[PDB]
Amino acid sequence: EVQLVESGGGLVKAGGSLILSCGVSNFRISAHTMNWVRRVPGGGLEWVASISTSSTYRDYADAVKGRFTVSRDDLEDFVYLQMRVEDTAIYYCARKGSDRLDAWGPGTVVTVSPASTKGPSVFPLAPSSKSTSGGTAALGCLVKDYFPEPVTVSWNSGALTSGVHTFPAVLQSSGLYSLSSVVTVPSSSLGTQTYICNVNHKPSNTKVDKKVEPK
Amino acid sequence: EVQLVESGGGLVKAGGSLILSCGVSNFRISAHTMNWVRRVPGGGLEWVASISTSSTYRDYADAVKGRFTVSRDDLEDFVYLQMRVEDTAIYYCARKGSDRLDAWGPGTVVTVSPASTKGPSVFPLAPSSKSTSGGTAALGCLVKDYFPEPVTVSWNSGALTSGVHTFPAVLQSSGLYSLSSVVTVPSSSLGTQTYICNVNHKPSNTKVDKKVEPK
Amino acid sequence: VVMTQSPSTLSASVGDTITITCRASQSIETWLAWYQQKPGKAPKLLIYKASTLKTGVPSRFSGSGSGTEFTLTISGLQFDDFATYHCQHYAGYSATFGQGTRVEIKRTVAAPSVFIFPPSDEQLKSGTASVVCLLNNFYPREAKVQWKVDNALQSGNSQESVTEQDSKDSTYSLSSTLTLSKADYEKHKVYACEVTHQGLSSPVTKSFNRG
Amino acid sequence: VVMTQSPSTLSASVGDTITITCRASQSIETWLAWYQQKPGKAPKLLIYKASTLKTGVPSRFSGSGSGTEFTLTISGLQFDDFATYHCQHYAGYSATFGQGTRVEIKRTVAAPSVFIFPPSDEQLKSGTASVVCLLNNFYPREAKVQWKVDNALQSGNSQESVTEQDSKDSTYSLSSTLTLSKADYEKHKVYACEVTHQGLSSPVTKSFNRG
Repeated sequence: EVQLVESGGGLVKAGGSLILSCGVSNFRISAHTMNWVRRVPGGGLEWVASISTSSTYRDYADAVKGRFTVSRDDLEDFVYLQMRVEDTAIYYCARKGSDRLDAWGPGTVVTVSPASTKGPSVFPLAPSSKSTSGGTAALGCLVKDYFPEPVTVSWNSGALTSGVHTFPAVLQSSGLYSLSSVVTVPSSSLGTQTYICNVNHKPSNTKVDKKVEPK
Repeated sequence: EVQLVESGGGLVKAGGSLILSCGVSNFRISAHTMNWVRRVPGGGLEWVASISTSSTYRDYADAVKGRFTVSRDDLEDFVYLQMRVEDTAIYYCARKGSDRLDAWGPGTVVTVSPASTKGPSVFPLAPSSKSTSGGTAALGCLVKDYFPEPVTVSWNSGALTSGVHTFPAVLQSSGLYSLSSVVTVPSSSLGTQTYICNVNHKPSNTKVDKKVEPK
Repeated sequence: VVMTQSPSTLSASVGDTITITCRASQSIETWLAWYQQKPGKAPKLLIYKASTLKTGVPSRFSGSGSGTEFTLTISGLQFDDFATYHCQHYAGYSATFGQGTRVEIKRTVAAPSVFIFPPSDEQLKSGTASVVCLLNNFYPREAKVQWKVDNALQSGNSQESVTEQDSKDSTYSLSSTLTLSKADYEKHKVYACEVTHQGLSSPVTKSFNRG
Repeated sequence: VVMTQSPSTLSASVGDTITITCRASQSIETWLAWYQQKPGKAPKLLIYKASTLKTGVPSRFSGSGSGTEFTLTISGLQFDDFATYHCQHYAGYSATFGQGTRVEIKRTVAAPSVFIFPPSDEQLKSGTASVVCLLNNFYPREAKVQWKVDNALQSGNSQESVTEQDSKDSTYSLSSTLTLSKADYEKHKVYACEVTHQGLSSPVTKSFNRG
């Protein structure tokens, strides 16, 4: 019995790329023209692409012509596709032809969540309000759950650069980003310097100032 | 100047597959043997694979021999890799050789979170407190944030099949699954009988029974 | 080249003889193929070249036509056959499908029995609240669910799930999940769920005063 | 074929002459290549075949050796050069690297100034609490952070972030984020953060009684 199978599907964000691959069973794709097809939530089917024998051709549908790319491996027998909210579909690798000159895979799910960008949340890592003596204190601005990079962090808008350490962003098991931005200043200037962190997020056009202060 | 570039990276789960592709600039890979390399969190670097000219060869490293697969496109100039916690790395597509017979891409991030499986949470959708007359009421078992499919929902353990509609699972923008499992029974048998939902999750070996009684 | 199938939803019973029309926007000779798909399975090729039967497919199916007009014919409907049917113009290098024809088990216009559940507090406790909305045993399949929290119309924070024709009543059941954090939920008092359907002469609402 | 570099962390100053040794487990002739990588950039090919310099790379570098013993030599260290260095045995079809050699700006053993922040309530309000732990201006880079909530040892719900040698004091700063929901955070009273390091003669702890 003739088989194909799809791998590489999951959750993509808007504008995104993700790559799909097609393994087959018991047959040789070399003399075939293979075709990927997606089914839309409308239930309706959609030929996405087709690559010919010897790869003499690669024909794309119009709503995907230029973000997408198909390729074939006539030796280990694999086909592939490179890569919108509307691209959300179940994707089927397919083989055209006949028993004389027709065969499909189970499909894999592909979804594209609508937001290309998400602004960051600015919260104050407070020193303390009991403060006094004449020692070091440390405060800051915890910039959480943005994407994509980057997040430039400033303090008072250009004037307190000394003792400042803007930590590298970390990729949460959620996929959203997260950077700590700290500054060592006197335990004695906690009350008069006020400390203002200017988190400018260029991708989502988001600018959130946040006052850092003792609770 | 010579360029390569990687696309297809992000968050994978344990055992996972995800596909990576390599586009280049200004050059022709056809006469090259290309190589993927990953850098581990140890800072140490790791040749993952190499595919020869004409694809005469594909050599894999041992910790990846059999889950992974490289392929080359000598015409549009693209190389690819098919696909563990330890697979977590920055992946670099590379071209071996010389100016006579050396060139690298920026890399893309690949992380694999440790859990292959996550049991589901069982919460009671309590009957409507407006109830009366000797009328219809509807209750249920909301089975939330599991993966992977499937989730069989059976009621009182095999004896209340009538009027039961186990709804299709939905993929949250989180990537975890979510199915509603409901049953129409008398608004008059809400008190004596009791309603027990046996959500059996075969992948994570999780069985959570959950009593459905009123608010 | 544009293919368009008619009708969008064909209703019939067991043993029926039914038919689907596919029409090309230009003359496509006899280059047309038919496909059965069942939900989540691979689709299955039944018929090719306007009328040549794929081996492995029972006699009770037959196709026809040429030019821009075609017609598929299942003769004697079986339970094995309740599914969706695709027409395909397959060329040398490209192709184009119709919008498909879903074949269901016909029954009487029965409206959705609309219930509404609130979020429990073993889950209102952890940081989320899941506001559910069930449309029990209705037909036909088309039904509209539009959330209303303190009477604003929601959009895109609700997710649905439609059962197949229950093995007994040929009715459908729908499930529409409204996900919010435990902090955008305890902001608003009323939680309204509004169902429009062919058997209701008007849109049915089901709500709850928080707490 | 196993490549092993020594040392793992080579400390030196500006203008220094330093050297790294790579050793093959078997005779590899002169088939060996050297690579500069800067964090997040592409690594960069400096030296190939044990001693042939890649065009485009300044005179102050040189390689050598053969058999199973090799040696790279930067002559006159510049700021452009503080980074990590990879050895490669590249074969016909396969290859193998060492574990790398990181080259830092050497300074005095300065321990981590350990601070601890609690989660605010404009965020303890939304369903999460983020418990932070900063190791301000320490050297060398090796430092161990082990969370302790009501004194249980945590594992795998903490995420770290290490700065590069601050442009001024050649010290490192570390940031170790403890993510919990607003429902596993308000379950436990004490939040302990315990730092082990070369300049502390013992492990430094910093905590907070919730509220």
